[PDB]
Amino acid sequence: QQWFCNSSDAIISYSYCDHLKFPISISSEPCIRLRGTNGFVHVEFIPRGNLKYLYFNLFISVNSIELPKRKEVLCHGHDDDYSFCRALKGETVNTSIPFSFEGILFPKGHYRCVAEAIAGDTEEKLFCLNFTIIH
Amino acid sequence: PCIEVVPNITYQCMDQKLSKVPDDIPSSTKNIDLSFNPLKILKSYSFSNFSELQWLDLSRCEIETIEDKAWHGLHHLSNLILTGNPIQSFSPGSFSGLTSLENLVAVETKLASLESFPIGQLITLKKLNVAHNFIHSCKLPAYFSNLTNLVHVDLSYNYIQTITVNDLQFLRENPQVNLSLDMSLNPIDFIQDQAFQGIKLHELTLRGNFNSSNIMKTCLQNLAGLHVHRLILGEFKDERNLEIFEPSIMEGLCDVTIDEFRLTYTNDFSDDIVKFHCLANVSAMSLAGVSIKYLEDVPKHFKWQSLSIIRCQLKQFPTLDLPFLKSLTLTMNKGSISFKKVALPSLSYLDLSRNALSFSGCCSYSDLGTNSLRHLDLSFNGAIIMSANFMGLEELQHLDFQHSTLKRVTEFSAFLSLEKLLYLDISYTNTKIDFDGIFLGLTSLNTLKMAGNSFKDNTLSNVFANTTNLTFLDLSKCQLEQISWGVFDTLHRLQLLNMSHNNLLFLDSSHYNQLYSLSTLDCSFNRIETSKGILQHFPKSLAFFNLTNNSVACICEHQKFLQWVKEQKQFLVNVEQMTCATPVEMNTSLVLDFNNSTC
Ligand SMILES: *[C@@H]1O[C@H](CO)[C@@H](O[C@@H]2O[C@H](CO)[C@@H](O[C@@H]3O[C@H](CO)[C@@H](O)[C@H](O)[C@@H]3O)[C@H](O)[C@H]2NC(C)=O)[C@H](O)[C@H]1NC(C)=O
Ligand SMILES: *[C@@H]1O[C@H](CO)[C@@H](O[C@@H]2O[C@H](CO)[C@@H](O[C@@H]3O[C@H](CO)[C@@H](O)[C@H](O)[C@@H]3O)[C@H](O)[C@H]2NC(C)=O)[C@H](O)[C@H]1NC(C)=O
Ligand SMILES: *[C@@H]1O[C@H](CO)[C@@H](O[C@@H]2O[C@H](CO)[C@@H](O)[C@H](O)[C@H]2NC(C)=O)[C@H](O)[C@H]1NC(C)=O
Ligand SMILES: *[C@@H]1O[C@H](CO)[C@@H](O)[C@H](O)[C@H]1NC(C)=O
Ligand SMILES: *[C@@H]1O[C@H](CO)[C@@H](O)[C@H](O)[C@H]1NC(C)=O
Ligand SMILES: *[C@@H]1O[C@H](CO)[C@@H](O)[C@H](O)[C@H]1NC(C)=O
Ligand SMILES: *[C@H]1O[C@H](CO)[C@@H](O)[C@H](O)[C@H]1NC(C)=O
Ligand SMILES: *[C@H]1O[C@H](CO)[C@@H](O)[C@H](O)[C@H]1NC(C)=O
Ligand SMILES: *[C@H]1O[C@H](CO)[C@@H](O)[C@H](O)[C@H]1NC(C)=O
Ligand SMILES: *[C@H]1O[C@H](CO)[C@@H](O)[C@H](O)[C@H]1NC(C)=O
Ligand SMILES: *[C@H]1O[C@H](CO)[C@@H](O)[C@H](O)[C@H]1NC(C)=O
Ligand SMILES: *[C@H]1O[C@H](CO)[C@@H](O)[C@H](O)[C@H]1NC(C)=O
Repeated sequence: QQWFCNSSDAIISYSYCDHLKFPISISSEPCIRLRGTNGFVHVEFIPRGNLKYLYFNLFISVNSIELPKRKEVLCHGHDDDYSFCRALKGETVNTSIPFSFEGILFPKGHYRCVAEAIAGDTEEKLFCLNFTIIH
Repeated sequence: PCIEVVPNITYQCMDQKLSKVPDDIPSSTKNIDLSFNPLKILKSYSFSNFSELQWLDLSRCEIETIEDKAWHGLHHLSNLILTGNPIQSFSPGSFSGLTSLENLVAVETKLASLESFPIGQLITLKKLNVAHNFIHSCKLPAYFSNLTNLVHVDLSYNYIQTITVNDLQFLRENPQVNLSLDMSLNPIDFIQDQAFQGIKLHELTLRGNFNSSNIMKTCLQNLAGLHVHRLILGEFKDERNLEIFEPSIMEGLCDVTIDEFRLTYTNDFSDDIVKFHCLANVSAMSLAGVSIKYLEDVPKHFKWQSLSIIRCQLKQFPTLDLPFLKSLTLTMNKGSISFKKVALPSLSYLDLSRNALSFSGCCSYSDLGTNSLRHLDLSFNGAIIMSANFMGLEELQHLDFQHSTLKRVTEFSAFLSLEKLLYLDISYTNTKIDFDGIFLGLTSLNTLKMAGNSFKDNTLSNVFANTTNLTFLDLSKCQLEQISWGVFDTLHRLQLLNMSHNNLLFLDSSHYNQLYSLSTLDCSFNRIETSKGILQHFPKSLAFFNLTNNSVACICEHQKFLQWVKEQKQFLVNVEQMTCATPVEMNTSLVLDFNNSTC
């Protein structure tokens, strides 16, 4: 199975990884454009662990060429910006976050990005997401 | 059954399709996780046997009915987590048996009111989390007087529209009661006049409460007559936002007596709202995650004793001079500012870490305008160029340059005037020691962390000759290959020495003589064939010697040393797992060398 949308310049699909198949109906509105978009990624799930201390492992792969591991902090534990950080294991999370992609001048045909949400506190996998961005 | 995370102590039965609690889990277990299981009804005398259980996770277990006497056996329980069970109605005696509880979490249990909530006999309780429910009443229940230890109450993501003089009429008759309270995400629109008149709170959290600055301004005004040690304010980046945040709203906060005022992410921010006159006589000013970009409109009458700037958006270093400012923190900064001269008479704590920050011309009175400086943190920054020698800042006793690119320190004698520094960390500042007097002047130094740098010709020079008062010294990961002669010879007071992860091939026992005070010598992970040089010479104060993961030559040439391994068995760490390095050895456990072949 998979889930996708078509931009006027890119098609983004995603499905759960090959081992961590924990739920999340993630989305976006409007569908992201490779070259600049202002919008809202919409989240709706039920976390297996406390979200305070959330961060992401972003393993990108452009044109079938793996990039360096990139860690992305979402919640620090002290007065986070997003409302969801305060969310507890088992809690229902239904929120929509605003973002601002600047835009790649000359973006190439094939993109890949796998995400692992990690509970910073207990180093435990929270969910895994596998994305594909085609031009 | 489950997952044994700590034998006879902690178990993980999260998401196992279990329908009842397992039956063959020890009675010694202290922590059990049963979240995400169809438990449905928490039967009576379920956890009867678990007399040492202190923490029980039942997060999202589809629990609809807490049966009578459910908590029977759990008189030692202290953490009870019930997030996301549809147990809408709690009949009295819900929490009977939990005679030791400090923490009840009934988040998203569909909890309607606190008056029905049967917790009044929970005398041990400290924290109560009731966020994400259907609580309409900001009433603080009368049974709270009994709850003599309960000091935190969160009611976030509930529906509370009105704080009324009666809601808080309990904090009134009880001024002696220290209570923190959070009602973020409540759609508050009306606070009754003179409501907070006469009440003290330690901390109060109001985030994402206000639809309009007008609803806000008006409401904020009636907080009048309240003492708050810490009031946090602002909103979320994903919730009911403000259209315009005008400095005017804070009017009325000019009644509420405040010690610490914390601002967080606002949708619309003016670099001036922080200058506002109702913030004049505050002792502690905190900004976290603020759309602030510049800060210099700070009047000299503002009675600030501390300032905290975290995860903010400054494009140039602030430029201030508040007379009574004791502590200053500026950390985790969006962009990459650069140091900028500032005069703070009362400054005794400077915290400047984790900003892509560059500083050139460090450091002296002029740089900061005080002598009283004891703490100084400059770690996790960029290019710190060493110019002057801390001249005028003698009272400084904590210097931290971790992972920040220090420049020109091998050049001069940088720390030359720091006769009181106790703690210096220059770890992973990517440094090469040429100069011999680098640490010259640090005669009060005790702790010297300096790992992952390097040395000229990978030889350990004589930079430690004057660092007499050293007790902790860390040369781990320093690509070392050799140690020069009288290197460690003055450290008649050192307790701990780390030379792990280097390239030492042997150890000259003579080096560590004169270390009359040494307890731990870590020489793990090295290319250490053996030691040589009177094995009796090692300090008789050394108790933990670490030679793990090495490469010990079990040759006859080292007969003496191989015996030393025995005489001093108990003092080496994991001696029993040490394996030889040389000829046919693998299955050949070091402590097994004999005494024959050629010798
Ligand atoms: C009334 O009760 C409050 C809440 O228990 C007391 O304030 C608390 O004071 C301690 C410090 O003495 C805080 O400890 C904290 O530990 C964390 C470690 O995670 C550390 O990072 C913090 O810097 C801090 O040291 C505790 O969190 C704090 N509670 C709150 C919510 O502010 C207070 O002592 C009592 N009031 C009075 C006036 O005595
Ligand atoms: C001497 O200095 C070294 C180097 O800094 C210290 O080595 C450290 O050893 C500990 C365990 O002995 C390491 O902790 C480890 O954490 C990782 C986290 O994933 C984990 O995989 C391991 O199971 C382990 O718990 C620590 O990281 C390691 N230092 C580094 C950065 O390599 C040693 O402790 C020092 N001895 C002292 C202080 O006397
Ligand atoms: C070599 O052995 C020592 C002690 O057996 C280990 O250091 C201990 O570990 C922690 C982690 O840094 C310290 O807090 C303790 O102070 C140390 N214990 C004592 C009594 O000194 C060290 O980790 C070992 N070497 C390695 C890298 O494994
Ligand atoms: C892709 O674009 C077409 C344009 O007609 C639109 O109708 C369609 O909904 C899009 N696909 C998706 C995301 O369903
Ligand atoms: C676990 O605890 C029980 C209870 O005392 C004990 O009898 C048993 O031997 C322990 N199991 C082991 C061997 O770890
Ligand atoms: C060397 O150490 C002594 C210790 O008393 C100190 O007084 C002196 O400043 C240091 N260096 C010299 C010789 O100036
Ligand atoms: C996504 O990445 C995974 C690694 O988790 C890989 O096995 C798979 O081929 C990729 N699938 C997609 C979305 O093309
Ligand atoms: C968010 O998710 C909930 C289910 O948890 C749903 O009922 C609600 O309508 C959603 N919000 C929106 C986008 O309307
Ligand atoms: C408690 O567990 C023990 C096994 O360790 C067993 O003897 C007893 O029947 C159990 N009691 C109940 C009713 O839960
Ligand atoms: C609190 O405890 C005292 C003594 O047991 C008692 O007087 C009071 O009524 C209790 N409050 C309730 C009913 O929770
Ligand atoms: C505040 O805005 C919300 C929409 O987010 C709306 O439902 C509510 O009625 C507004 N309050 C008023 C009366 O301005
Ligand atoms: C600080 O502001 C208060 C208003 O609460 C005022 O009474 C007082 O005069 C001011 N103190 C100073 C800076 O002299």
